[PDB]
Amino acid sequence: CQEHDIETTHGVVHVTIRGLPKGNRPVILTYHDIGLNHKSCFNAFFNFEDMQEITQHFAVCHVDAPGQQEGAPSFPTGYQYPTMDELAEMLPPVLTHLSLKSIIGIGVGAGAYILSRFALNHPELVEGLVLINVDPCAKGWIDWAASKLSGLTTNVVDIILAHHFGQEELQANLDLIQTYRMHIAQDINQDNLQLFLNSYNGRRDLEIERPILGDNKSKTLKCSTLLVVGDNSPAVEAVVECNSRLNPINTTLLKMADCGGLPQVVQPGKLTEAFKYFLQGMGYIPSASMTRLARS
Amino acid sequence: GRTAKSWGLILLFYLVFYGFLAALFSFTMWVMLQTLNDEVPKYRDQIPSPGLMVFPKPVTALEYTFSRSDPTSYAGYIEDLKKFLKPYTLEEQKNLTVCPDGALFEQKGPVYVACQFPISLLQACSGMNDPDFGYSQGNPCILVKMNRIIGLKPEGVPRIDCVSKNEDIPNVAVYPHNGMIDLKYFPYYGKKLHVGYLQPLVAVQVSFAPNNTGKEVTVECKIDGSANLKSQDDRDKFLGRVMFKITARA
Amino acid sequence: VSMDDHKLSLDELHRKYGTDLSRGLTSARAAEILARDGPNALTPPPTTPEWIKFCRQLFGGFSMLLWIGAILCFLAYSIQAATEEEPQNDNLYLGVVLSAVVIITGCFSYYQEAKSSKIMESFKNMVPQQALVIRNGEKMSINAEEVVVGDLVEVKGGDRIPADLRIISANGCKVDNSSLTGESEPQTRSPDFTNENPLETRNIAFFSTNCVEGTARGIVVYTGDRTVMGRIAGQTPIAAEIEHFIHIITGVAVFLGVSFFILSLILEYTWLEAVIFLIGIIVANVPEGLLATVTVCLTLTAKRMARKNCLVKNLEAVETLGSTSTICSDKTGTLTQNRMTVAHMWFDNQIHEADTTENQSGVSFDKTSATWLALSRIAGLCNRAVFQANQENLPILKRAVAGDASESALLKCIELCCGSVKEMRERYAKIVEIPFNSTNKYQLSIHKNPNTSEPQHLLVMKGAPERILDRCSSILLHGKEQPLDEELKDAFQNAYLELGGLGERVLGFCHLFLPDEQFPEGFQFDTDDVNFPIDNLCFVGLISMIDPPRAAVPDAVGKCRSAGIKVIMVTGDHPITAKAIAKGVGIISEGNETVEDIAARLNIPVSQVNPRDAKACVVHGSDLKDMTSEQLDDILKYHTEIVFARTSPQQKLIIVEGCQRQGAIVAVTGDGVNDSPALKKADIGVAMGIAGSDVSKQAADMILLDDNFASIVTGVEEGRLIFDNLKKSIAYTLTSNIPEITPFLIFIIANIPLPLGTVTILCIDLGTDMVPAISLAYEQAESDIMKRQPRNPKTDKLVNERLISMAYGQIGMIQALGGFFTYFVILAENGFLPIHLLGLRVDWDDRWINDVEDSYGQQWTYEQRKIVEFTCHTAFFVSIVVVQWADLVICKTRRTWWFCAFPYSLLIFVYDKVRKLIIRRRVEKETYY
Ligand code: NA
Repeated sequence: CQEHDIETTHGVVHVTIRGLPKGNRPVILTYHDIGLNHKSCFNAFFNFEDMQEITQHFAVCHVDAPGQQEGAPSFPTGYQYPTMDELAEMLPPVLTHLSLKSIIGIGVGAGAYILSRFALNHPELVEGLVLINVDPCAKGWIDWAASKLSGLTTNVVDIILAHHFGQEELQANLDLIQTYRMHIAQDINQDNLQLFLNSYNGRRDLEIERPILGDNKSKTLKCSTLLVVGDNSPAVEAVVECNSRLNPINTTLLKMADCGGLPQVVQPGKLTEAFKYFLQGMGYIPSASMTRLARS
Repeated sequence: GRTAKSWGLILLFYLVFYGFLAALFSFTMWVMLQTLNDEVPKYRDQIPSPGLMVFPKPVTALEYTFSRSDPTSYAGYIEDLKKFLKPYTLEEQKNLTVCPDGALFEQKGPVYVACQFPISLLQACSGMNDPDFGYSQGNPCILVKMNRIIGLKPEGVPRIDCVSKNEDIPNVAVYPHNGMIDLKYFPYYGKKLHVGYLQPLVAVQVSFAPNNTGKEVTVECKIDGSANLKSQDDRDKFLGRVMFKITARA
Repeated sequence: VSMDDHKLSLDELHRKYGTDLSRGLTSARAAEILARDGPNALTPPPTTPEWIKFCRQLFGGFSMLLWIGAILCFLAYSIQAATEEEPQNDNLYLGVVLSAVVIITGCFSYYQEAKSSKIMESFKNMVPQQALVIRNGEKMSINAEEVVVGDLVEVKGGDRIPADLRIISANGCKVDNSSLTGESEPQTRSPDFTNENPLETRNIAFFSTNCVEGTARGIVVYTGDRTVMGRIAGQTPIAAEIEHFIHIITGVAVFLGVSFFILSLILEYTWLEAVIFLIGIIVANVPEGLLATVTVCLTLTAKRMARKNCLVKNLEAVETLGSTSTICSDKTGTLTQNRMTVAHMWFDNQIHEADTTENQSGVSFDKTSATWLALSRIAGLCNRAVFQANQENLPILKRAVAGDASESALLKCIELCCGSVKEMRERYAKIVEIPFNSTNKYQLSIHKNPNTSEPQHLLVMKGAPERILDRCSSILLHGKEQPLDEELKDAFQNAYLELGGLGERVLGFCHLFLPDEQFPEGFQFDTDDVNFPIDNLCFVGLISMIDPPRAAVPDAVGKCRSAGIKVIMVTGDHPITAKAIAKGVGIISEGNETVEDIAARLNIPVSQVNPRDAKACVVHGSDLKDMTSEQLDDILKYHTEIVFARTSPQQKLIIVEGCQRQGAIVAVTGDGVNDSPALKKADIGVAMGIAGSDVSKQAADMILLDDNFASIVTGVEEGRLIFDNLKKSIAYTLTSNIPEITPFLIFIIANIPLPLGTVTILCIDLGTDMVPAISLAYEQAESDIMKRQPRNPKTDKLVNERLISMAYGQIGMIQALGGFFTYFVILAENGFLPIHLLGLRVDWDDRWINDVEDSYGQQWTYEQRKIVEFTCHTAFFVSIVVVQWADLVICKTRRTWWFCAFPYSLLIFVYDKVRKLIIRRRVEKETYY
């Protein structure tokens, strides 16, 4: 429940530890996506019925991107210096301040990129990642051109929903879409939100390669990974390209069915089961039983 | 493959579909025509200079063939010329206003009147003379008119000089003056804006004496007086030019 | 030519090749030989210079017709120039344009072929062959291409021989010499001296053969093309449908060309103009870039599968994967993570929890007594697994172990509980231990206790609880040995059922201290001799470990359930554990019950339960050995959720045959040498990339690069897309035929100036022949793809009357009307209103009528009309091409007065799309608009 706001290097990062460190057991570290904080996305997932058993044996260390925390001031020019490498740079200070040893990633969009960069920088501190809707490449050429021709005459919030939800749901505009544009338009300081989005666009391609058995190969996430992406999500090709250029022994691809946009708030019952099996395969909660076998 | 009801359904579906498609096409065509002005074409850059044409058009690719004795061989030319020259006779252009000579008859507003071309300006080739337009006598009459272009203003003195290519032995007598095209008709304003506009004509009579009967002439007509009207082109043999042949059978 | 080293002896083999028979040559020497001798066998094959390929693309197919037309045009121009002076350079221009069209289309075809073949051949390095050498002292796993002459190579059961070998040590090894000989019988190999003919010397392991069983090690004698095998040396349904359709459309195109040639001759056409119009129509109405299109689609999909850890070994398996209807699969490594961790233990009648971990390392019990002491002692001394070196700092849960997964799990659990399993095993003395096998189902080891007894012999052994209890008659409670009564047997059975019911592997542990009178300190234990009292031991406790399902497996099972694909689990596990794990993953689901489950629920004995009331079944492997064909067919037909427990890998073939006798398209799982017949019999046999052996990868049509079952489901879904992408490509390559022939038809019928010329027709075809390929390149996966029943391979066709009509009568008509609008507008803006053009064909085409009148009274010379007509032709071509290309980028996104250009035809396409969206029609040929 502690809400330590540690300051380091290029800014002040606000974390909310919703648990008690069980000795040196790894603590689940959560990073949000653009356009929202931890409360909007992960408070609707860690509060699920099946997710209670996982959080009982672990600790939650919800972290907030600098400026996206609730009730935050602004800056006339801002100049949100932290880039993706830099945004991943201040995580080890956060771990050291809170007396942390190892973490298990929780990554959505930009948070997935930050956690992947953090794991690639210091593989010893990261035990595993469950990156959701991860994009290891930059905007490219045609997509970059579309961004700089369409977003100029379009609202920032609208481009946020375009990045988050698929075109089918966006055109349908069901209850979830407005329930979330409410929390994206409000509950967020726009002055820093736009700067964070601009920093997100200004990303360098993550260096990762699928091992080929040939010494000169580029480095890759040696920790176990689970790539979660909805079947009707815009970042399907991004995750599939991220599933490639990765070690198949450790990483898993979970193309969630009947889902899209945000698998952690649309279908939490299946993501919780996948997360429990991912943790059990890593050696944790070995006596938590099996969900489809529990009701018998 | 049998299935009369299925065939009927297919035909009905295609009928309604092509009806919808044709309705869309027709509405677009209507919108296309609405933006188009109906007194002068939107673009004129494809017709910059007037060509030359003769009359009547033969049936064998500009080959005037007629018999000396047969009245039916020359007949078709005869009533073609009679039909064409009917508005040129005095009985119809009486309502047309007289016209000063040597100057462009530029007009403004809705007046848009046309000068009259006296039929007798063609001399022997006019219909008011002998009913045969130079046939049955030995001197066939061929018209050489120049193509109408809206807003055309030829400069200088426009003239058509038809010079025979057959060593000039059958000398060619071009009737209206020395093939002059009076400049008082030339500012053409198109139909619906030039009512009863009679374009100037140039009549050509070829000398076919009995001693040099038969054979064929190669009368080549061209515009030789106006610099505005082009006469030389590497592709168009009718741009300011024309060339026809007459064979006097017997 | 057969000279070999089988006549040499072991001692002199150290001199001929300079390698240590137990150490092998060093890495420096290996690199030196590799630089000197060269790569491995590599079987250097021939190749084409690819300029012959480019020339065949240029001059092959129907481009010969265009070459003939260009030759005719050049000949006519030459004869005209030779005969008359001042020649109009028109035939020469036509021939040059025709040749340019041929060259451009050949370049496009060659580029597409090169791209397809370059995306292919990238699968030959995704799973490169490997060799097991022991260079530098450790058994490393260098690439097969790096094997040199001299280094020793060890082959296992299912490993293809990397090079010519003279084996020096064997452990029952056998080889499959069917590659060289004609017999598939597994001849054996031993280091002795058999027949002097090298082909049957029983001590030479030939290149490219497989070691079916056993283990062997030998010295490489031939590396390169010098090897014995190196010295020496029908159609798919999609292909059949495409070939038949192409032939039909080619016949239609030829008929249309002949008809148009005749009609043009009737309409006063020059001979060259008619024989060029015929060629243009024929070449522009034959689908040429359709084989390349289907190849591009298949190869792009196969590349997309390989990025989802599904390496396809053929282009035939790509189309057979999307038609799958049964995915009979294993359980360990495929449906489960194979990362076992100890979860529960049962001793002293209490079902203890093995949670342990950092916090409260004494979960539910701190140290207890000799009960858990002996339990941990047996667990740590019966194992044959150790921690590898350089791993004494990382924490135990994040450590790496070598050996079986179960042994590693036990090691980690009891090393977290106790301390330093290494010092535990070294403090005691490990002397004898029998090898593990699935025959005895126990791990007997002889051992010396140093504390009190010192009997110089011990009976530490572990195995399946149902069998180990049959021999360990005694049982230990509270540290005191006690007799085993029926009450304790019932308690043990209840504990087994409770632990197994959670989907957990359960292992038994019984030990007994042997008396010294029967066996003194000095004894020679022999496997053949009875020696030790293999029976009458003392039960200690039960240990259970979880083998969790893989993260994406339950979701894939749900996808299979929704997509109408039957998943069958073939596991060599206990029926209770198999049922529990199947319920946990979703292969039994909720509500569906077994006959035993219904009997338990309704309190009735199993016999009177009607078999038709149970939709889920669990067939025992021993039972399956006794069902005939009809009984197995009934089992596979009436039951929708089937689990094959205790089933040996040999019966996988019987299961495949039973599932295929119902017409289903069966996919299986490899990872073994006994699974090879099943992988060959199944329609799409799948091997395992990591755990699988070389033989399984050899006999399979598909490889899982991550071993996950969910990858099979993802590959099935990816292969499902081609059956609707191919028809889209066919429609896109067919829709361009109507804007090419309608101009001439309307010209003839309505007597209007020609809207489209022959060269212009060829330009339309040339500019719209990359649309299907580009659409395939830029495509997005359709939703609800895995919510439809699997396609019927023989009763479903790519081309139907709904698709041909779709492409020929609606989209083609829309584009033709757009082109006609672009023609009409340009004619109208120059003077000729559209209603004045009816009947103008005769005068407009007359060379000697140079007074053709406008609607505004102007008069046009012949060559003044033809300039505008040529402008109209070019506008028609440009409009057609740039509406075909624009509608692509607008469909892939949404799902002055020269507006008459592409803005119109696109607008009418959207308008008719809206109309056909309003009229739903009925499946649904609306997505083609
Ligand atoms: Na075509």
